[PDB]
Amino acid sequence: PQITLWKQPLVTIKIGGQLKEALLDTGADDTVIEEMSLPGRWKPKMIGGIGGFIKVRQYDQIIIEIAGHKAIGTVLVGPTPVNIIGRNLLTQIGATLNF
Amino acid sequence: PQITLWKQPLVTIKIGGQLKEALLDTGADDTVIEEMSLPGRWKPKMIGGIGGFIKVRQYDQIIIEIAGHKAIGTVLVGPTPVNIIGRNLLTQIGATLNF
Ligand SMILES: COc1ccc(S(=O)(=O)N(CC(C)C)C[C@@H](O)[C@H](Cc2ccccc2)NC(=O)O[C@H]2CO[C@H]3O[C@@H]4OCC[C@@H]4[C@H]32)cc1
Repeated sequence: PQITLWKQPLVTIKIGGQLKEALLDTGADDTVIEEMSLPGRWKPKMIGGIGGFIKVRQYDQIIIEIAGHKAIGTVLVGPTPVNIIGRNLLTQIGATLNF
Repeated sequence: PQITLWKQPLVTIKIGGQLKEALLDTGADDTVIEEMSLPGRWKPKMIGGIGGFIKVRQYDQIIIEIAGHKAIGTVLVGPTPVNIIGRNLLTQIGATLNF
């Protein structure tokens, strides 16, 4: 699709058997989801933005379906105020910014 | 142009006659720029990101060029980790997300 930016570009995602709403975020290197369980090993990470850093769990090789399009990559899980789909998965669904 | 997301979507902006680098950020409602001097009066705003909140100065109707495209609108100035062009100005330059 073509998504305009008059309002937040929120989409439905499927991750870990769950549906969630998430923001398509070109300013995010990484994908960050609110607390949930994921399979496999993880390792700790600090990620930071406006207001500082938060501690997250890094899970690799997670399959996500984003607005209908499947992708695999790393997902960070922790106390983010907004589920954000970052560039590591935006690339995989072929998303671009056009103007 | 068409901007892919394999690398950060950094562009050159011009504000106050000066060139700066900034991130095109569809996950940002507002444009936030590192400390600089802007003309006129400002109003207070608190903005909230991943790691909590920062206080910024809101300047309205500021002339800014983004990747060669002219915009005039609200710029927030404060202790942001990077210069962010948010949706208030992405919509002025006609940006969309496409996949
Ligand atoms: C109302 O107006 C606003 C309100 C909030 C924000 S924001 O900067 O907090 N943010 C909102 C979003 C979290 C809901 C915009 C994001 O695009 C920021 C934009 C951002 C970029 C860099 C640093 C600070 C902020 N990105 C971000 O937090 O990315 C995280 C995840 O991946 C990592 O990549 C980034 O680069 C490495 C660190 C960050 C990490 C901007 C304008």
